Amino acid sequence: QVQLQESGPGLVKPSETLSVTCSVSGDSMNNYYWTWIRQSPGKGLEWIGYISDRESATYNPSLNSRVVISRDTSKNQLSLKLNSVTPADTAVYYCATARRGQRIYGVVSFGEFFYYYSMDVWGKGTTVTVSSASTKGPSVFPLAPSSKTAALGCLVKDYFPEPVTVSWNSGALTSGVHTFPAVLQSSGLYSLSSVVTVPSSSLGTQTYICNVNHKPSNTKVDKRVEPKSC
Amino acid sequence: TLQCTNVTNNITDGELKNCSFNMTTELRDKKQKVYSLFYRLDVVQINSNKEYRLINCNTSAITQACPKVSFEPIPIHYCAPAGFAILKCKDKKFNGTGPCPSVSTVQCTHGIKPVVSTQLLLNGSLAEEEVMIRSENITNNAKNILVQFNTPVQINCTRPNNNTRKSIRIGPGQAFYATGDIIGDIRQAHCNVSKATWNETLGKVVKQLRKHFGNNTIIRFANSSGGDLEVTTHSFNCGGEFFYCNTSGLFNSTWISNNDSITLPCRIKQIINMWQRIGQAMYAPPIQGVIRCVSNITGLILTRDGGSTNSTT
Amino acid sequence: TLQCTNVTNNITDGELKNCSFNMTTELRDKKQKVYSLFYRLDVVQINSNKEYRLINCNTSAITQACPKVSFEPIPIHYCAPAGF
Amino acid sequence: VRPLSVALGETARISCGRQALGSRAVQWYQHRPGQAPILLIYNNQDRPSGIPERFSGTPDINFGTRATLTISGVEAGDEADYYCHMWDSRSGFSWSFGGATRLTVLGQPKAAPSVTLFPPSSEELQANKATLVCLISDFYPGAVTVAWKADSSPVKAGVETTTPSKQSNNKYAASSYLSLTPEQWKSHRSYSCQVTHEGSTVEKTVAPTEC
Ligand SMILES: *[C@@H]1O[C@H](CO[C@@H]2O[C@@H](C)[C@@H](O)[C@@H](O)[C@@H]2O)[C@@H](O[C@@H]2O[C@H](CO)[C@@H](O[C@@H]3O[C@H](CO[C@H]4O[C@H](CO)[C@@H](O)[C@H](O)[C@@H]4O[C@@H]4O[C@H](CO)[C@@H](O[C@@H]5O[C@H](CO)[C@H](O)[C@H](O)[C@H]5O)[C@H](O)[C@H]4NC(C)=O)[C@@H](O)[C@H](O[C@H]4O[C@H](CO)[C@@H](O[C@@H]5O[C@H](CO)[C@@H](O[C@@H]6O[C@H](CO)[C@H](O)[C@H](O)[C@H]6O)[C@H](O)[C@H]5NC(C)=O)[C@H](O)[C@@H]4O[C@@H]4O[C@H](CO)[C@@H](O)[C@H](O)[C@H]4NC(C)=O)[C@@H]3O)[C@H](O)[C@H]2NC(C)=O)[C@H](O)[C@H]1NC(C)=O
Ligand SMILES: *[C@@H]1O[C@H](CO)[C@@H](O[C@@H]2O[C@H](CO)[C@@H](O[C@@H]3O[C@H](CO[C@H]4O[C@H](CO[C@H]5O[C@H](CO)[C@@H](O)[C@H](O)[C@@H]5O[C@H]5O[C@H](CO)[C@@H](O)[C@H](O)[C@@H]5O)[C@@H](O)[C@H](O[C@H]5O[C@H](CO)[C@@H](O)[C@H](O)[C@@H]5O)[C@@H]4O)[C@@H](O)[C@H](O[C@H]4O[C@H](CO)[C@@H](O)[C@H](O)[C@@H]4O[C@H]4O[C@H](CO)[C@@H](O)[C@H](O)[C@@H]4O[C@H]4O[C@H](CO)[C@@H](O)[C@H](O)[C@@H]4O)[C@@H]3O)[C@H](O)[C@H]2NC(C)=O)[C@H](O)[C@H]1NC(C)=O
Ligand SMILES: *[C@@H]1O[C@H](CO)[C@@H](O[C@@H]2O[C@H](CO)[C@@H](O[C@@H]3O[C@H](CO[C@H]4O[C@H](CO)[C@@H](O)[C@H](O[C@H]5O[C@H](CO)[C@@H](O)[C@H](O)[C@@H]5O)[C@@H]4O)[C@@H](O)[C@H](O[C@H]4O[C@H](CO)[C@@H](O)[C@H](O)[C@@H]4O[C@H]4O[C@H](CO)[C@@H](O)[C@H](O)[C@@H]4O)[C@@H]3O)[C@H](O)[C@H]2NC(C)=O)[C@H](O)[C@H]1NC(C)=O
Ligand SMILES: *[C@@H]1O[C@H](CO)[C@@H](O[C@@H]2O[C@H](CO)[C@@H](O[C@@H]3O[C@H](CO[C@H]4O[C@H](CO)[C@@H](O)[C@H](O)[C@@H]4O)[C@@H](O)[C@H](O[C@H]4O[C@H](CO)[C@@H](O)[C@H](O)[C@@H]4O)[C@@H]3O)[C@H](O)[C@H]2NC(C)=O)[C@H](O)[C@H]1NC(C)=O
Ligand SMILES: *[C@@H]1O[C@H](CO)[C@@H](O[C@@H]2O[C@H](CO)[C@@H](O[C@@H]3O[C@H](CO[C@H]4O[C@H](CO)[C@@H](O)[C@H](O)[C@@H]4O)[C@@H](O)[C@H](O[C@H]4O[C@H](CO)[C@@H](O)[C@H](O)[C@@H]4O)[C@@H]3O)[C@H](O)[C@H]2NC(C)=O)[C@H](O)[C@H]1NC(C)=O
Ligand SMILES: *[C@@H]1O[C@H](CO)[C@@H](O[C@@H]2O[C@H](CO)[C@@H](O[C@@H]3O[C@H](CO[C@H]4O[C@H](CO)[C@@H](O)[C@H](O)[C@@H]4O)[C@@H](O)[C@H](O[C@H]4O[C@H](CO)[C@@H](O)[C@H](O)[C@@H]4O)[C@@H]3O)[C@H](O)[C@H]2NC(C)=O)[C@H](O)[C@H]1NC(C)=O
Ligand SMILES: *[C@@H]1O[C@H](CO)[C@@H](O[C@@H]2O[C@H](CO)[C@@H](O[C@@H]3O[C@H](CO[C@H]4O[C@H](CO)[C@@H](O)[C@H](O)[C@@H]4O)[C@@H](O)[C@H](O[C@H]4O[C@H](CO)[C@@H](O)[C@H](O)[C@@H]4O)[C@@H]3O)[C@H](O)[C@H]2NC(C)=O)[C@H](O)[C@H]1NC(C)=O
Ligand SMILES: *[C@@H]1O[C@H](CO)[C@@H](O[C@@H]2O[C@H](CO)[C@@H](O)[C@H](O)[C@H]2NC(C)=O)[C@H](O)[C@H]1NC(C)=O
Ligand SMILES: *[C@@H]1O[C@H](CO)[C@@H](O[C@@H]2O[C@H](CO)[C@@H](O)[C@H](O)[C@H]2NC(C)=O)[C@H](O)[C@H]1NC(C)=O
Repeated sequence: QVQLQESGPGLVKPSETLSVTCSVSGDSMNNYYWTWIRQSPGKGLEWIGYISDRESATYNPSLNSRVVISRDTSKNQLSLKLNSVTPADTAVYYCATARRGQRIYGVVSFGEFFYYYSMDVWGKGTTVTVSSASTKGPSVFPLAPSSKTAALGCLVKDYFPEPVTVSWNSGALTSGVHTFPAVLQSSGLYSLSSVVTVPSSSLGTQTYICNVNHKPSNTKVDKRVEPKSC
Repeated sequence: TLQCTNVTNNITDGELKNCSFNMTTELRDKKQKVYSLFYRLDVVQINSNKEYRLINCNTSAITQACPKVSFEPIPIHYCAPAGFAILKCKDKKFNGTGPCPSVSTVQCTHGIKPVVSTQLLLNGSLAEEEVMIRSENITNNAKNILVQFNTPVQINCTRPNNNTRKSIRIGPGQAFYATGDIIGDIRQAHCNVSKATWNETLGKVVKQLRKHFGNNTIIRFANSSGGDLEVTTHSFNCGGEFFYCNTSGLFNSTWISNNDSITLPCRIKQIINMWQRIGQAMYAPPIQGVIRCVSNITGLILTRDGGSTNSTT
Repeated sequence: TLQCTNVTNNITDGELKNCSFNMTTELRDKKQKVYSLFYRLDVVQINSNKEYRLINCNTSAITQACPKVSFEPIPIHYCAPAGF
Repeated sequence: VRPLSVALGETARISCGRQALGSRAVQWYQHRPGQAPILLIYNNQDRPSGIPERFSGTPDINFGTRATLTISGVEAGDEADYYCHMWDSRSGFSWSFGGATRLTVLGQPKAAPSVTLFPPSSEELQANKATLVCLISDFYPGAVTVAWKADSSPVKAGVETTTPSKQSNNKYAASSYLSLTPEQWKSHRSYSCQVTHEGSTVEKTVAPTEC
């Protein structure tokens, strides 16, 4: 049950060290090889580097040696730092594992083979944005439902940057959850919305707490939703 | 002058050069920017990227073997005219020197394939009963020692490279066969020998040697001490290409009074001066596709050592 | 390469080409701007006026028959040795 | 990116971006947007566990054959980005996965868009702001033009509409927003969100005077 989980900073100013960690679960760190991967908005996929059991890291040369990678056998925490960041570096970052395939065609004593890596297990893909604009936390308001299966939710207004995660009752309300795309205002400020479905007889008896988290601004909001006073 | 670049491989280093160069055409004024591939033994650099030239060009003129003629050996029976005849010494254990007990006459020898090979003998005649060991003189270590097997040793030699051949027009009538790309994986030529039967034959021999040196003694095998490529390694023509294989792994052994296979790294050359005759060299054209050939190893040519330690080994 | 022009006739058409070309001399460096005439069956054009080349040049080497030897046929009597 | 589109139930086949040079070890992967990537093929033909056998690759028979995936029985859930990671005995270390072939599976049934409208909350109206949100869900295809109406008249002022994006049900979803103030919010009798889908319209209307 080997699991992967990232931890992004959420925002860094250009030309600053960009720290990301991918927490390792379900096994030890010394059985396989490790790797990180990104995707910039509108662009394709991008391989960064890898590091083996004997910990010698190996990078993609297209990075001008601005990348460093470290593990932690005790912590089981795979680290990652990026100095001298640029706005073009805003992207969405994953973590995965590397199996060293060995494709053998001719004779092995002559080394007529090669090593290839396939990516099996994957991370969730946190989001980071290189920007020099000051951070912006989200604004929370509880949308009141209708009095005539109905609908209710919470509003996330003018936060910078992404991401912002919404959970209902601290992860206790799952079925019905529909979150919608965050608009880009002309002010460069995001605005999203999350919604979950419930029966018509649970209003007032059930307490619904949307749990908002904007980690860049360290904004964690446990907001409650109530019906209108009419 | 040849503009040679090393060959396209993912590091892990060339032996083979992708050499561009200007050539002539059938038109006496128009010239020809072309490129070919060559093994490093055919070129030598000449002092930007490095320019080269054929190793012969400075000593010996060079001609391209006709692609129609084959170098394959054919059994030849030598024959005697009227008034002369041939005598075939038939006794089984016969050291080639001295009189012969059983003598018969033929007018023609048997089928004899003129195999041109160094170190190892291939496709040849086998001995009867014990393996016979003949040398004009053994006290003279300088006198080469010739061995005849009773049993053949199989060997499987390949050029594991699917070979393109470009034909280049220098005419009228004159056409040069270059090498295009290798098709696919780049592997190096080699030969295999059953490590078992090999080591089996080493012992059958070494027991035939103590017949000439001690009841109890030590016997060691070493690779060649030095010389040209033809002597230091095993020369032979396999499939048209000319192979040269490192036999250090065959002669790396020691012998006291009482399943898998080896593999031999081989080298291919195209410009050839065989019989060493300066002034004149032959350029063997390339052979298309992957090359493979298999031969009965049937004899050997060996040299001893010197006084050194007296009787130790 | 041969700079060939059609032959000088009053229209009513060449078969024969007035071909200028550079040649070599007995001196290995000095070269020789010359011209000759050829029947069209000996030349082939090669793609300003059209340049040409001998039809053989691309397949077969070419040698000029000695002007002294004659191709004239001579009666030959084939003969048999003793025993035949 | 290289466009491609196959109908439902058909057999699909994807050619690799680059071409083989020497023996090869081909890796194919699939990327759902926002999701994590998924490996499908390693070692030309070897399929990991849990991968549908609808997807067959190209074994190494010594060249000739180009690296290619085969998806029998195309489904609607087969819409994603596709990368062919090539590895061979010659070209060298492969830091890139080649081009992205973004597959779009069409022929799906049309779904009536689920449209719903919300008024400004009491907590937000106490902050001297007003905003109207319109969420569309469960509709195919994702070709929608979201419109607002002040009483019976259209409004282009401060119109923020998100691009319709697929949900996990292979149906698009979009959010629309309207920048306002509490005074213009309480000034009109009723505001409507208009969601026209395929000429048909699913419109929702709210009024400040009704519970
Ligand atoms: C050594 O040896 C070697 C080898 O060789 C080989 O082998 C041999 C043996 C033989 O066989 C031969 O043949 C071969 O080749 C050599 O090397 C090299 O090699 C190579 C290989 O391949 C080659 O190459 C090739 O070629 C061809 C040709 O091409 C050309 O031509 C054509 C026509 O025909 C065209 O089209 C093109 O384009 C080209 O070129 C051109 O040209 C023109 C004219 O000249 C130009 O123009 C110009 O311009 C300028 C400006 O800019 C100015 O103006 C001037 O004046 C003008 O003139 C242009 O430019 C050009 N272009 C360009 C672009 O450049 C061909 O055929 C081929 O190709 C093909 O295929 C491919 C595929 O496969 C494609 O694509 C490709 O891809 C790749 C990948 O995959 C890429 O790569 C990339 O790149 C980038 C950058 O860009 C980066 O780097 C990256 O990383 C990488 O990866 C590439 O690039 C590409 N390419 C191109 C070209 O682009 C192509 O394309 C084609 O195909 C097609 O395409 C299209 C687009 O275009 C598409 O759409 C379609 O689809 C497709 N299709 C298919 C089917 O695929 C090739 O390329 C060569 O050639 C060789 N070389 C030689 C010289 O030969 C060497 O050399 C040797 N060495 C010694 C020393 O010797
Ligand atoms: C002189 O002597 C020389 C020295 O002996 C000699 O050199 C030899 O040259 C030959 C070529 O002529 C070379 O032969 C090649 O060898 C390769 C190795 O083959 C062995 O291993 C493979 C795979 O084994 C891996 O997987 C299993 C399962 O996990 C593991 O148990 C293995 O350990 C190994 O796994 C590794 O990775 C794992 C991670 O997943 C690790 O857990 C693990 O620890 C390992 O690291 C077996 O399949 C082979 O079995 C075959 O042979 C046995 C007996 O040996 C048979 O019983 C059996 O039926 C099989 O035939 C073997 O054990 C091969 O890769 C290679 O064959 C491929 O390459 C050639 C060249 O491109 C292709 O033509 C061919 O089609 C093969 O490609 C297929 O297979 C590979 C491997 O699976 C795939 O990568 C490829 O995509 C393709 O597979 C697809 O199609 C196949 C059908 O086409 C199908 O099988 C696949 O499933 C798939 O669909 C080739 O045989 C040899 O290496 C040289 N060296 C030696 C020492 O022999 C020289 O020739 C001699 N010359 C003369 C003249 O005498
Ligand atoms: C020690 O002895 C052993 C055994 O004596 C030798 O082993 C030999 O190794 C050589 C290479 O070193 C091998 O030679 C090559 O073998 C090819 C295989 O030919 C067979 O298959 C084809 C197709 O199935 C058949 O047509 C052939 O039949 C021919 O021969 C039989 C007799 O066996 C005749 O009855 C037939 O009439 C045919 O003549 C064989 O069964 C063969 O392709 C190849 O010959 C081509 O190549 C040479 C140049 O390399 C050309 O001159 C020649 O014209 C041929 O070219 C044709 O084919 C090639 C493809 O190969 C195409 O590219 C051309 O377009 C063209 O069509 C060559 O003979 C040999 O097989 C093998 N065995 C024997 C018994 O000789 C060891 O070498 C030897 N060791 C040493 C150091 O001498
Ligand atoms: C087959 O043979 C030909 C002819 O010998 C070779 O190609 C020539 O190589 C020479 C040597 O580099 C080239 O000379 C270079 O020429 C440049 C000026 O060229 C201009 O004029 C020519 C016509 O004369 C035009 O074709 C051309 O477009 C230019 O407008 C100079 O820039 C060069 O000198 C400068 O640059 C070099 C670096 O490139 C520096 O090292 C020098 O110090 C200097 O700064 C240079 O002299 C020549 O142009 C080539 N082409 C010809 C003559 O047509 C082939 O390489 C050869 N191929 C083989 C052997 O495989
Ligand atoms: C390589 O070929 C040569 C001949 O071409 C052989 O060499 C012979 O080897 C033996 C042993 O080394 C030598 O024999 C000994 O020579 C002594 C004197 O030699 C003179 O007389 C002989 C005539 O017999 C002349 O040919 C020679 O030129 C000399 O003038 C004799 O005194 C010896 O006899 C006694 O001694 C030995 C042991 O010392 C005993 O075994 C004998 O029974 C006897 O008691 C003896 O004959 C011989 O001289 C060498 N011949 C030549 C011509 O040089 C090699 O044997 C051969 N190598 C192999 C491996 O076969
Ligand atoms: C004919 O056949 C013989 C025998 O096969 C060949 O001799 C070999 O020659 C090579 C070339 O020098 C020798 O290779 C050397 O091997 C070392 C092995 O490296 C790793 O391997 C072992 C275990 O696998 C580890 O213990 C070791 O630490 C390594 O991890 C390398 O150390 C050598 O290269 C390094 O050292 C040299 C300095 O000595 C540096 O200059 C290099 O840059 C490099 O850092 C080296 O490659 C091999 O050992 C020889 N074997 C024998 C038995 O002699 C002949 O070459 C061959 N001849 C022909 C003409 O084909
Ligand atoms: C035997 O061989 C010679 C040498 O190959 C050929 O004669 C040459 O032909 C070329 C091709 O036309 C001539 O090149 C032309 O040269 C002009 C510049 O020449 C100046 O400099 C030279 C010395 O280098 C002086 O002799 C000369 O007086 C000039 O001062 C350019 O004007 C030409 O290019 C321009 O004009 C032509 C049209 O004429 C256009 O098509 C071009 O695009 C361009 O606008 C041209 O390059 C060369 O001068 C000739 N003489 C030499 C090198 O001495 C013979 O034709 C050949 N005879 C055969 C095969 O029968
Ligand atoms: C090869 O064996 C023959 C016999 O088969 C040896 O011949 C003897 O040679 C000597 C001269 O040195 C003669 O005097 C003997 O009469 C020969 N013996 C016989 C039986 O004919 C010969 O010495 C051997 N040579 C080698 C190099 O082994
Ligand atoms: C060299 O190759 C020959 C034939 O190419 C091999 O002989 C065959 O070996 C296979 C197993 O690899 C057997 O199944 C066949 O029956 C054998 N055939 C014959 C005619 O002998 C031989 O073993 C190879 N030798 C080495 C050292 O690799």
